[PDB]
Amino acid sequence: VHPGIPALFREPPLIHDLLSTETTELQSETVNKCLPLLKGIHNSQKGPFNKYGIPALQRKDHLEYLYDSLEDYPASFVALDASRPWMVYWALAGLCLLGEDVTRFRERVISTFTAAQNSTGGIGGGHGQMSHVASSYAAVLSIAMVGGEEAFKLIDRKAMWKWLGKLKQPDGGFTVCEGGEEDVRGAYCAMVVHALLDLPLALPPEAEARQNGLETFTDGLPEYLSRCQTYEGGISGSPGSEAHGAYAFCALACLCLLGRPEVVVPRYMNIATLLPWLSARQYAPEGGFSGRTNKLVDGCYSHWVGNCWPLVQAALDGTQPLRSSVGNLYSREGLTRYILSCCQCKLGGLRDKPGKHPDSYHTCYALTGLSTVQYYHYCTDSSVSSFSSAFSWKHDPNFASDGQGSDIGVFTENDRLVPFHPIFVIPHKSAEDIRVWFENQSFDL
Amino acid sequence: GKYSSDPEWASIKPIELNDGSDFGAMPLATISYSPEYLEATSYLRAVMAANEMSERALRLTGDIISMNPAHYTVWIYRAKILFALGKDLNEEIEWLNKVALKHLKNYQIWHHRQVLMSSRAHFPTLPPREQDFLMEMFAQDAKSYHVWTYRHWLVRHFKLWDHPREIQDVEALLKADVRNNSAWNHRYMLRFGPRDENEFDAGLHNTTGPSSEKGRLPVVDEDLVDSELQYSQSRILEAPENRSPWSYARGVLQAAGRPLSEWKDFARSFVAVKSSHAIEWLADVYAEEDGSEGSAAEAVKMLTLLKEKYDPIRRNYWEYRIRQITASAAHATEI
Ligand SMILES: CC(C)=CCC/C(C)=C/CC/C(C)=C/COP(=O)(O)OP(=O)(O)O
Ligand SMILES: [K+]
Ligand SMILES: [Zn+2]
Repeated sequence: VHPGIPALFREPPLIHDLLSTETTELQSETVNKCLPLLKGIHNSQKGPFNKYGIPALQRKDHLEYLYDSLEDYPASFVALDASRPWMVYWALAGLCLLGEDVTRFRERVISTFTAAQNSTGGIGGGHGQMSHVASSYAAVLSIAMVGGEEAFKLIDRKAMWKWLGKLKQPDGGFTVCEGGEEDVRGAYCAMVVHALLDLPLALPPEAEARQNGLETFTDGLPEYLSRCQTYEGGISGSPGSEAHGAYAFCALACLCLLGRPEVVVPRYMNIATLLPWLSARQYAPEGGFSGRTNKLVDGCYSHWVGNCWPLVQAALDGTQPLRSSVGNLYSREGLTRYILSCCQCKLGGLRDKPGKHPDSYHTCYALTGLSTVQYYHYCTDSSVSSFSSAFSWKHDPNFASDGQGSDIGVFTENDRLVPFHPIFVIPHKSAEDIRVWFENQSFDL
Repeated sequence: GKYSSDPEWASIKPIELNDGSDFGAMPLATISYSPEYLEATSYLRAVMAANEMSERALRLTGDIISMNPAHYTVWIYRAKILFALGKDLNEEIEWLNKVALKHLKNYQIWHHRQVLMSSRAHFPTLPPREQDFLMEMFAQDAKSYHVWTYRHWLVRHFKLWDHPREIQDVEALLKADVRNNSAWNHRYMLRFGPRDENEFDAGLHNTTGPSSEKGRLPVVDEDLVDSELQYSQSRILEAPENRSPWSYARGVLQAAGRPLSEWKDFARSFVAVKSSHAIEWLADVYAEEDGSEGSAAEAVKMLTLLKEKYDPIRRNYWEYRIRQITASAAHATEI
């Protein structure tokens, strides 16, 4: 076993309860599957192994996996019908992360989403499916990544505004589609679409929510998100549900679309309970994050949990003028080991955990999390917007480290990915360009 | 084709799929749908465009769901039809149970259930075998997020916070697996969740107050608090490294406006360490509620045990706590 691997990543935890339950059975199995991969001794693993004992990111294998993922699927994949916009997004995001120019997909993106847009506003899973905020989010982010005036022009902005206005609920949150569920993912996806398209802040004059005293898309929204915090400190999908990393990301990112992190986050969330719960998402020896208490690590939380960290850290540090920092309050080393040692599939693609087949969702979010650990992401007093703070995020590289330490970069520079915006989950330039283009278009009559 | 040959369907023309593959550039991530799914969905487009509320449309939604229960549009349209036609929703629930049992991980089914069950005209009171059905689901996956979310909704809707099956079912699940955090979270809702029907739902009391006071009860039942803390200690002793009951107890103390030091001796009994949670508990007691000389150093000692031995992956968080405590002590020393 490679000398660059600390004991922390090569042994189960010291404390072990005598009582066996299903939870500990699954936890034990997961640890046992991860250990040979963490140690770099599994026959499935490809090198080179770096000085920390970690295999290279297999860039060519993942590129080919992601390009393949954008082509045709057989009949058996029918359950993905409503997720087709996500499939486009997850692939383009992973390709961007890996350093590809995705401009050549502009026309194919336009062709895909044109049929999925409804005349009454918004984008759904495809022709004849009702508009849904997650499809719309995936489509908008895909359009941002490919760029170009022709893709930007595809969206009917006025109809999108009218439709989104129908989803605004009396309690301040959003349903995901008309007649659909209300949860924090709905609020986050709606507000990202609203921000990137520079939609008017006011609700449409005839929005039903106006009958409940609400006037704008953000009226009652941070209060709603506050009501989704739980006694554990984390944030649930809807009030009273269980704290979960995916919803913590949605709520914190949504709050950061409303003002500066150091203003909004402490105002609406109890950071005293949020911080330790977020910290407790990470396990050893696996190194990765679980989504909720007493469940298992999963590489997709490299994004959902991982990208809560720059948001929370900005809430603590405050806006940086163009200065000391709390730094990283989780283990970048552990997360990197989990992703590179445990989540890479030998044939390409990344996975939830050992024993799982890869998929493009897990590939996108494991890579997104790997990128997070490679950058300082922080907010500034300099915005591209004429949501000001949300367009003020900037980045500096956090370079690959040498030696031992509590906050180190154990990826190689050969593993470096493109930085992603921690709120918009696309490259900063892509988010900037779309927002600025729309700011400069008059709202349609 | 089944639909195209059925006289039942003759009166309506299907709308064929336009996927973008014919007009311009080739679309992305396409699926080569079966002919049966293409045909059924072409008829669905046609009936939805016509806003058709009919028995044939209802059957069509059932057929599409049998092929793809992850089609969110068809579920929403199905609910519209059920209400428009005044269908028997008891029978719809019995059918939905079968779909739920076949597709454990499907959440669309559970939103549909909430939509139906919310109709007080059809379900004025808790149906007599509804809780048993939820338990049939939890017997197969005890942490199912969508089923727990539905059960939270059900408790608020039918006002079941003090209903003995809610607490009994939580307790049966915690007997089976004391580490089931979903059951602990539901227990908190039952015992300490806000109930005021004139307020928007919230996971915690006092969300109109300062965030540091989130969770504080306006009125505390002290005997209930004692009972819940005793329960938590009893479960902890069965498996002291189980985070769930420790987090629950912190929630209880916060709701009650009681200090963590109420459990100082209990936490000390696990210190030779049987629980990392006990160590963190002591760190907070010494740092935040003990104002005596030497308490800050002891908190730092506890956090050092965590960073070096008992939860080292969280070292940067423990070090942040050490920095906070050290700064606070230095401020205290200078005033
Ligand atoms: C922008 C956007 C769409 C955000 C939401 C993303 C996220 C994945 C939503 C789902 C979260 C939750 C209900 C997972 C539980 O599934 P599980 O029980 O299978 O997983 P678990 O054991 O890890 O909790
Ligand atoms: K979704
Ligand atoms: Zn996952």
